[PDB]
Order: sequence, then C-alpha cells, then structure tokens
Amino acid sequence: FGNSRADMEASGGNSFNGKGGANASNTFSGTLTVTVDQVLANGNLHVVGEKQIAINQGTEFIRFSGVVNPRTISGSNSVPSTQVADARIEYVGNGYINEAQNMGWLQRFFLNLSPM
Amino acid sequence: TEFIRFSGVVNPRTISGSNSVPSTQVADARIEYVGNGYINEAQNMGWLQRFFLNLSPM
Amino acid sequence: TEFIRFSGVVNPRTISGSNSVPSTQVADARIEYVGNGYINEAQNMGWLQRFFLNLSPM
Amino acid sequence: TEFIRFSGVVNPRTISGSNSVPSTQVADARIEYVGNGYINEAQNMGWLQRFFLNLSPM
Amino acid sequence: TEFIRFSGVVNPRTISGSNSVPSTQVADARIEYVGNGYINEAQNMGWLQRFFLNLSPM
Amino acid sequence: CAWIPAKPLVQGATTAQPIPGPVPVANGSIFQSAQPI
Amino acid sequence: CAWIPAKPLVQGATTAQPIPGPVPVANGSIFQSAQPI
Amino acid sequence: PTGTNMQLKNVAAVMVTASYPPFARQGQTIDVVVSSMGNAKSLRGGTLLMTPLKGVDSQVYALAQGNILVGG
Repeated sequence: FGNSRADMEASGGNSFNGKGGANASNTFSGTLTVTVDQVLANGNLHVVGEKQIAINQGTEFIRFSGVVNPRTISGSNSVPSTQVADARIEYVGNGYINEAQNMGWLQRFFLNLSPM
Repeated sequence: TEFIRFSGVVNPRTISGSNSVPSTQVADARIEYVGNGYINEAQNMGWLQRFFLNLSPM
Repeated sequence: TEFIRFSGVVNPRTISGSNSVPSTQVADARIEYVGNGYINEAQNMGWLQRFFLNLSPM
Repeated sequence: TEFIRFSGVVNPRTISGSNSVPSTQVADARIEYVGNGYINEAQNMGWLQRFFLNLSPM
Repeated sequence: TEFIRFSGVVNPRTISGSNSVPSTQVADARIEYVGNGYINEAQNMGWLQRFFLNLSPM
Repeated sequence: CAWIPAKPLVQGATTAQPIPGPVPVANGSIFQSAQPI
Repeated sequence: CAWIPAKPLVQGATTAQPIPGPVPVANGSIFQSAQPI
Repeated sequence: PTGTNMQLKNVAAVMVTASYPPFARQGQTIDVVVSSMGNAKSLRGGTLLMTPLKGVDSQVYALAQGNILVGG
C-alpha cells in the first residue's frame, strides 16, 4: 500500500428524465333548426340543417347533420346535440375576417417541412 | 342605409299567441345585416391589403 | 376539423333508463380524439426532431 | 395512442351486484399501461445512455 | 415491468369470511417485488463499484 | 430504441366472441339448459 | 450487471389449473363427494 | 338508477325448499315450502315468483312459482 499503490478515488453518475403529454378540448353552444330529409327503417330520422348569418362584413355558416331517435325529442320539439348519432357540426365563415385566420402559404409549408 | 333581411321556414305550431316566434325555431334561417354609404365603405379592407392578406407568405 | 370516434361492445343490462351507458362499461373500448388543419400540424414534431428523439445517443 | 390491457382469473363469487370486481381479487393479474407516439419515444433512454447505465464502471 | 410474487403454506382456519388472510399467517412466506427496464437497471451498482465494495481494504 | 418490436404483457387476444348457444330440445319445456358443468 | 440471468425467489409456476372433477356415481343422490381426504 | 331509495311493503325475500322425488322426470310437479328470511310480518296471500331450486351440486333441478297457502 505504500507510494499510493492502492490509494484510489472514483466517481460516477447517470441521470435521465423524460416526460410527455397531450390534451384536447372543444365546446359548442347554440340552437339550430334542422329538417328531416329521410326516415329510416326503424323510425329514426336523418336530419340536416344550415343557418347563414351575414353581419356587416362577412358570412357565417352553421351546418348540422345527423340521425335523431324520435323518443329522445322533448315536448318542445327539441333534442340536445349529444343525442344525435352521426353528429356533423360545422361552423365556418368567409370574408377577410376568415381570410385573416389562415396561415400564410409559406408559414403553412414551414410548419410541415421544416426540420424543427 | 342599413338592410336587415330574413328568410326561413316556420312551423305554425311554434308561433306564440302574440304572432311571434324566436329566430332559433326557423329551419332555414338566413339572416343578413348589411349597410352602405361611406360608413360601410370604411369597413372594407383596401384592395392591396386584401391581396397581401391572401398572397403574402406570412 | 375534429373527429371523436368510439367503438366497443355494450352489455344491454348496463344501459340506464335514459338509453345511456358510461364508457367504462364497454368491453372493447376504442376511443379516438383527433383533428386536422394547421392546429393539428403544429403539434407534430419536426421530422428532424422526431429522428433525433430516436437516434441521438442521449 | 395509449393501451390499457388486463388479464387474469376471476372467481365468480367475488363479483359484486353491479357486475364489478376490484383488481386485487384477480389471481393472475396482468395489468399493462403503455403508449406510443413521440410522447412515449421521449421517455426511452438514448441507446448510448442505456449502454452506459449497464456497462460503465460506476 | 414490476413482478410481485408470493408463495407459502396457508392454514384454512386462518382464512377470513372474505376469503382473505394476512401474509403473517402464511408459514413459508416467500414474497418478491422486483422490476426490469432502465429504472431497475439504474438501481444496480456498477460492476467496478460492486467489486470495490467487496475487495477494497476499507 | 422505441421502434424495437416487443412482446406485450397481456399476450394473445383481448376479446372473445360469444359462442352461439345450443338448439333447444323438443321436450315441452321453456327452460333449456346447455351441457351442465 | 442487470442482464445476468438470475433465479427468482418464488421459483416454479405461479398458477394452477383447476382439475376437472370426478364423474358422479349413479346412486340416486345429488350430493356427490370426491375421494375424501 | 343505482342511487335511489326503494321502500317496498308488498315484497318479501323467501327461501324455498323442496324434495326431489325418486325417478323424477322433467315436467312433473312437486310441493314446495316457502319460508320468509328477513323481518316480514306475514306471507298471507303472496305469490312466489320464478325461483330456481338448486341441488347440493348447485345445479337447477326444479323451477318454482305459485300461490302460497298460509293457514290463517
């Protein structure tokens, strides 16, 4: 053991920390009158509807489609949208207000093709 | 001049006793609220701005 | 555009009086909540980042 | 995408009146909770780090 | 992946009415709680450290 | 390293198709019991 | 060092398949007891 | 619904006992004895709903349903 023949000092360390996650949310609130355009074999009604509103400087379209079971309709001839089987709900618009919410073609290309 | 236009299909049994129906009970509701004059002309984007809004890269 | 898809096997005796069943009573529950458009494209890692996440030493 | 898998042996007399049994009453309980996508790929150690974790002296 | 293994000899008169017995009433209790993956690999001493722990003078 | 094929913990099929039941016998009874265990 | 094969503490099989039971005798009784211990 | 209060007065939970006769064939009828199981005042004019009579081997050997005759 003389002359530091066994005298030693060593150290080591290893670390790792990974994490991840995601979340999605959506909300919709409104009232729309639709029309029955087909009555199915079991009595269910295929319903389609559209409401168009032009306020000042644009046009908004609210479209709905689905299948409604008649026994879910309330006494006021109304049914919540969560009781419609094939719910297709659309809320779009046109005009420069809508054109201002589309990404520029170059930005929309860099969003897909840029390395990072 | 302001124009308020409406169109749709109304079910008679939805009409109240005062001969009135809310606009949410009309099937094909088409509601329009527009105007003219310089007040309306002041709310349209300039042709060059309206072109850069569509054709500028970002 | 957002798509919410569901699939599974439901035992009829689990359905409540309001023709409703919680999703935890469905045997082969397949629940999907996806979307498209640039909002969805903004939540995908860049191809180079997604490659370095798999092939970088550390 | 997340996958929750379960397997085991259930004694019928342990099942409650609501057709439910706690997971601690299942004999050969195999419970799995995994996922894929870049969120899962971000929780795997890099191959070089995973090698140094096993072969480095300290 | 975590594995919890148990083995032993149970006297039937120790089993309660809910078909359950505490682990201290099992004669040859063999209880094991292990795991694998890099989380487990991170709790093993490095071969050189595990050698110095046994062969170093002090 | 996440692309390496791996064997899941719960191997096999994670679903079972209900088997159709035996055809009732022609004894004049409504109660019909499959091969009893 | 974690890759070294090791023998677990609870060796053997950690499951037992229930053995099918004896065929009841033809004595006119519902109660049938397997070979009693 | 699972969360609800039902407070019945015309229903009693009972145990039904019977004897499986020698050489019994399916379709024949036997007598049963109906005995109340919890805090029921009487079974005067009750009707026994469909009840499967199990054996020692926990197999259904008879199906019970009828009108109970209480002495009075």
